[PDB]
Amino acid sequence: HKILHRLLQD
Amino acid sequence: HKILHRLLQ
Amino acid sequence: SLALSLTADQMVSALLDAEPPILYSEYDPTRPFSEASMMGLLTNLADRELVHMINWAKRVPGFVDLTLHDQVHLLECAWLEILMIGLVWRSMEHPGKLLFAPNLLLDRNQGKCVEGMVEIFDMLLATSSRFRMMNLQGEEFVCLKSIILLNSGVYDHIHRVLDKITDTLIHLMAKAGLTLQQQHQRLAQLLLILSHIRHMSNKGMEHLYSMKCKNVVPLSDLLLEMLDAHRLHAPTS
Amino acid sequence: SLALSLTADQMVSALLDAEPPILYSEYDPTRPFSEASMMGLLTNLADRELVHMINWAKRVPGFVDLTLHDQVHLLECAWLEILMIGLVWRSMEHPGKLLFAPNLLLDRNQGKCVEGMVEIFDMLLATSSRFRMMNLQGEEFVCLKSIILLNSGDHIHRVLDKITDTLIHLMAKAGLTLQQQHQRLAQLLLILSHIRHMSNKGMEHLYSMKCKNVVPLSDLLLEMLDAHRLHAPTS
Ligand SMILES: O=S(=O)(OC1C=CCC=C1)[C@@H]1C[C@@H]2O[C@H]1C(c1ccc(O)cc1)=C2c1ccc(O)cc1
Ligand SMILES: O=S(=O)(OC1C=CCC=C1)[C@@H]1C[C@@H]2O[C@H]1C(c1ccc(O)cc1)=C2c1ccc(O)cc1
Repeated sequence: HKILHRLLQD
Repeated sequence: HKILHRLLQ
Repeated sequence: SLALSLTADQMVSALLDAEPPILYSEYDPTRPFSEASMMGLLTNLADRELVHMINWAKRVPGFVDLTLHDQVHLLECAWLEILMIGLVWRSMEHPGKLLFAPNLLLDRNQGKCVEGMVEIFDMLLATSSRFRMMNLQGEEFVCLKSIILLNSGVYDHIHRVLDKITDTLIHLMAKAGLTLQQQHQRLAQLLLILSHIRHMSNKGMEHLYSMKCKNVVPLSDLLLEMLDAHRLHAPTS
Repeated sequence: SLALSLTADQMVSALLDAEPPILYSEYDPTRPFSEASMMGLLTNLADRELVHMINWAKRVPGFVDLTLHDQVHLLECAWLEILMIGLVWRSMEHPGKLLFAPNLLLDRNQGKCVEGMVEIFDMLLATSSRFRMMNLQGEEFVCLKSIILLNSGDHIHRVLDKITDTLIHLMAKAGLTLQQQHQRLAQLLLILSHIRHMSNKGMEHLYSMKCKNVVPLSDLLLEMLDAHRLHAPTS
């Protein structure tokens, strides 16, 4: 699970 | 002396 | 999509308001530059810029209407291009130098610190000079940067937004008194520079994900994953 | 320069007249594809196309006005780009396929014969599909190809402006409104960024050590490759 994917939800 | 250079003449 | 219904002025205003802040590097004037220290400076700066780029991207009209996977794909594809075009923008009023940060202003000789870097510095300087001669306006800049985000990784909603930005760009040129011919010509000139930015990014990326450059300084996990997104398709040693 | 005095129609006529021929490859239908045989076909084809491209360039208005150095530089930079846009253009009415030659029509599965090649095949296919959705015209194509040559590396900038004028002339002639002209001009030029990208990634494989060892390359092709590899990271 990518971090860019995570940050795009914050 | 490059080939491309020769072909351009 | 509420993006498609924006006017040109609303589009410009949205892009100007979405502009990320200018960050400072952690430049330490007490020690001489080495290849490692120089790469560390630029890596640290680029990493902190990425977080702000992500938030900026969410505020680009139409972008948030895409699936998370498309958002990821576009940013993975465009990140170095976006960083580069930002660099050449803020470097415009500094001929022969590259303003990475207000406390990090470098010339091409300082680019010789890192192996294979001065060649890209030379292309970035030339691009900055090219913008300066075209008298590139800030409104035109934010249009170009958004085009890079939306265009670079696409190959119908996106194409509609891209047309909207094209309209906005023309609107700006008309408002600036350019004739109809001068408009098409300037639009063409700007968009052709984007091909050079793509070229610079690919050349730089090739060095960045090289084995040497991936082991000179510690990279953050985010930056590491942005690199790999391109590195995975590169020739396998 | 006589190129700066040409009309739009004259520009189109000259570009259309300068178009290189479509060449054949020596593909054997009974022989299955290996990494070496596939590379051998494409290399042989590309090498023969190069000679035609060089003479095509001399017939691009404004090009022969440049110095020998700039001519060499532009061609060294653009050669894979020009080969690629040619490929995607002739593959336009073959969805999902790449017409390298009339006797060589390949799909993405055949591109997996070569390590790292299916990814570029995908990009080329998407580009060809993009041109098909745009209903790209032949007159527009020869303009885009000439733009690629001149933009790859003040006189050049004047010729580029002329070709831009030429593109707009073509679109207005097709009955497009002003807004539709600007938008389409943009759509076409942004595709050039993708063509640049495909060339960069493609060239990276091509001048790799696995790629230069698999098949014999001609001296011309070998020199076209090294002109790019010079800027590549030294291990
Ligand atoms: O393309 S580069 O020139 O990258 C390199 C790096 C090493 C060797 C050759 C090229 C790049 C442009 C500029 O300088 C480099 C670099 C950089 C980017 C990411 C990194 O992880 C490290 C450095 C730059 C940069 C940094 C921040 C910006 O906002 C804009 C550009
Ligand atoms: O970008 S490539 O996909 O190149 C490669 C090659 C090996 C591994 C990965 C990519 C390129 C596109 C097309 O297929 C390759 C390739 C090619 C060109 C020159 C060579 O010496 C070898 C091959 C192609 C090509 C060949 C002829 C054309 O007219 C158009 C495209």
